[PDB]
Amino acid sequence: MRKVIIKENPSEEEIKELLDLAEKHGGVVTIFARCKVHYEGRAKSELGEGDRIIIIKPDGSFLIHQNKKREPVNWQPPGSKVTFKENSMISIRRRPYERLEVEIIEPYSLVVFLAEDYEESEAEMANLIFENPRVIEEGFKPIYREKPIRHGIVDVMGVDKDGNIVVLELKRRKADLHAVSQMKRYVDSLKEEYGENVRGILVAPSLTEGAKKLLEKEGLEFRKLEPP
Amino acid sequence: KVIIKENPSEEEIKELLDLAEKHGGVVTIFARCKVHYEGRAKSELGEGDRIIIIKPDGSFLIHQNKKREPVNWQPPGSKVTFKENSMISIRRRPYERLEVEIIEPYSLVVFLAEDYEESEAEMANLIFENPRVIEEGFKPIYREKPIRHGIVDVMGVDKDGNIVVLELKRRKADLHAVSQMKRYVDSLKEEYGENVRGILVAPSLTEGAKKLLEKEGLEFRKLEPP
Repeated sequence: MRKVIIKENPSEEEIKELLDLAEKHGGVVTIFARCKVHYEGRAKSELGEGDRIIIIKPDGSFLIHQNKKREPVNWQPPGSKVTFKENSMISIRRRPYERLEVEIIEPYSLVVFLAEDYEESEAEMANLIFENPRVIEEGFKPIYREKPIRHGIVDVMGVDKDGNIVVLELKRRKADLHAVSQMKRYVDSLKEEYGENVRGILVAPSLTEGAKKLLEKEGLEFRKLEPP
Repeated sequence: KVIIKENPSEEEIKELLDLAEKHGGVVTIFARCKVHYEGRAKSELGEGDRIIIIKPDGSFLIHQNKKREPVNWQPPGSKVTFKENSMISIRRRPYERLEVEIIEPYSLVVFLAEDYEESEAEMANLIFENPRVIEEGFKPIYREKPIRHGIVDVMGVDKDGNIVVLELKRRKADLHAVSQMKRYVDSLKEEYGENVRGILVAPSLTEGAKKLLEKEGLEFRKLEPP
């Protein structure tokens, strides 16, 4: 048991074990199953047998996806209670009454995913650069912030001494390989637009060895700056 | 219908995505990752455990472990790409880029799922028009009637003033239909006493259905949708 537990086919014995396992440890259940769906809320509907993906989150979020759109086909908010008996039901009797049932026909697989909660400025660095472009370079003119480009968005964009377009990518932590690749994409996009004379300067307090490497390798520059 | 790799390398993921594109399956990745978005504005989410769903029509969804809505999503018709990150770009006239930079892929699942291809209201119409198809002196009163623990197709009152629950199915009535009706009947029995009848209205029913009905004190009535 690490972060993913799978049963490449479960029986009813298994599912109940796995749901409880998930409730116990606060994991996410994802079932792939041929099934049908029955809903009772404001009105009463069903969907016939078909292949669906069903996601049950620790806080009671319940989602039913079939294989086509962005939206789930049916869903239920945090705070809905989960129950099993050959069907998974999520009922919110939280003052409307609502019942969403997945009658499992054929459970292809169930996956428990013991996922950690996700716990939640560069605008101020930009302020510094506009205030005193000299932190970047002598005679650098910053022009745009969050500038839409053909293939992306550039933190600060300006023009240097020689009239070359200068792209700035601002990070506030150690700049990684990803940062450099991100900036590269912006530079290349603009190179396809204004010619070979576009500079990419990565502005951060420091950077990885890999970052420094790919920069040199790529003809791009670094500039040291602390979020004040 | 399900292919799993309980840990994939980059070699694997590319095989699996292509496998999925080829056969038109759904990819579901469980991964520690981070997310970078560029659309109207530019955002990121730090490292965390997320579920990523990639549908054959380009639907792209990123869920973390807490709300109903995905944390980031992309509509049908967005194009998918892999290089240590999965990207979905819609340059479909706004430009939008959603990137999952995979830190640690816990598992990837391909699910080769069939398209889903899509009345009892008319049966109800028949019943209100001529209650006699149910019974002599049956009065149908409500349609899609909200009840304490559910919704009743048709609800009425019989000759003797008993509450009558109708469950209408248009196909062979199964065990599930009977159980469904039972729930409604029981709910109402806890409300109005023991004198509530449950009549399953369908063109026919399983042996199991006929059984559980008899076993349960519930009735059947034969009726064909138009």
